[PDB]
Amino acid sequence: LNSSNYAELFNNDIKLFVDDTNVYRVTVHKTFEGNVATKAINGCIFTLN
Amino acid sequence: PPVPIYVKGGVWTNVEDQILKAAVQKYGTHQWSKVASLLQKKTARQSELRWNEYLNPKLNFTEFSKEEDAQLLDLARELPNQWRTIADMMARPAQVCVERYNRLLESLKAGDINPNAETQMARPDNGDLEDEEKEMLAEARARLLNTQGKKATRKIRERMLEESKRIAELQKRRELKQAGINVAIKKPKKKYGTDIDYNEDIVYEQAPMPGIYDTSTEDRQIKKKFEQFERKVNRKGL
Amino acid sequence: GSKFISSSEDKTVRIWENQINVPIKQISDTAQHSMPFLNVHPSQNYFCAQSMDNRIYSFSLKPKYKRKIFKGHSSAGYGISLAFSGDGRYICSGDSKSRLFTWDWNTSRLLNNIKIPGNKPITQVDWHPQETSKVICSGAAGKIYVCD
RNA sequence: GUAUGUAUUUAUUUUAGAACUAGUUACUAACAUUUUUUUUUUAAAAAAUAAUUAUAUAG
Repeated sequence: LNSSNYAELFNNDIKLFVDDTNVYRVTVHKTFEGNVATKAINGCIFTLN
Repeated sequence: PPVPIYVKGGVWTNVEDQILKAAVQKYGTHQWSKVASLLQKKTARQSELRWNEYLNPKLNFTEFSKEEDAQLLDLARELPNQWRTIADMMARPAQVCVERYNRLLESLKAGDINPNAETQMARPDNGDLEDEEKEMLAEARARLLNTQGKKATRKIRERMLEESKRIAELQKRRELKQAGINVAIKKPKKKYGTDIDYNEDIVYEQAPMPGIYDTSTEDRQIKKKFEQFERKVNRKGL
Repeated sequence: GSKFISSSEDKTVRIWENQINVPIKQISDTAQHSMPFLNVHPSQNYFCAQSMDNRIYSFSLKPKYKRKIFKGHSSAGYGISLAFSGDGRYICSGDSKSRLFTWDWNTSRLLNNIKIPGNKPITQVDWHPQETSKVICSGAAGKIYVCD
């Protein structure tokens, strides 16, 4: 799906974009020791037509 | 975020000499990489040269006596330009020997690398400081402070946390005592089957093997005193 | 009305936004101790906590929450409230020995130290915002004392 | 990423201060993917060249 195909998204047939970039997110926090640790937070799977 | 210094031979300032001295006092002579890590813009070998050539108090920086000076002319005659051997024969640093030999036989641009920088005099500093030198002394005090391992530092932390945990555990009991419900103190659990509780018994009680004298009334007097102390701690609370 | 604070037995403080379930700020040190009471000063640039090591530390209410020290009282046993003047220059605390302590917020100097009838200690100390120079202390003794 | 350790009680035992402000350093974090060969002048001139990458690391 390049920029020269670009209008193929707008045919009649149904299709979906899936995206994962916000699925695994974390927050960094200080531990009791020197090093920091990551704890996961909520995410979303971004699918649209 | 600092761009890399690949060649670290520079001019020894005052700051780096003093951090090298207060690093050699703690780290000792034979660890040089751990000394030169403390002061950036210099190398472990150049720290070794700056100690063994200039900053060492055993080294002999005085004026030459007349016997010393004639000894220098004669030794420079016998051993042709072998200046480490000559300086070993005089117990003086070799750069002092070479410059004083030039002074006997007599009677740098900019953008050059000075090879003899470790043997030369220091540069005193401008009045306030530079910013990187503030950072250098801050991290140098931070690294000269610590004398602990990982296990011992974690032990400090665990003792403080167990202390505050006991305080909270007594706080809730005192609140419930005010309410009128007396929760007894739970004991720590045993990590193995014959782990010893130390209020049940005198654990390895050794009797003092009696002698000729008589100790009945003193036994009674001690037993009276201890019973009265326990009652007073029960009522009034120490 | 947006964020809030909690303290816990595990010697840390967290700050949440209203319903996010993510702590945006963890106030945790090595030599810290847990605080059984939090309060926010009326000038709203600081909130302060009564710590277990018989002191009172104070942190910012603005972002980059960071840490004055109010000392001179023994409150390690019980967990004791603290209040503020309705002008914002005085902080008042209780004690395990039935006396309250009033510091000046502007300089952290212990101004006065007033004892209270009743052998039992005093925990809840509350100030009247309208009528100035009026405190009420009370504790395990049971009566409710109106201090000047 | 492991090792390893720590946390998880209910079935009730008798009575000198106040305010405003932003970036610089270190360290840590299994958390995250804008071509090649030159030449020439002091931005412009020349020459050139070819249906698309891994979920894999531990004492």
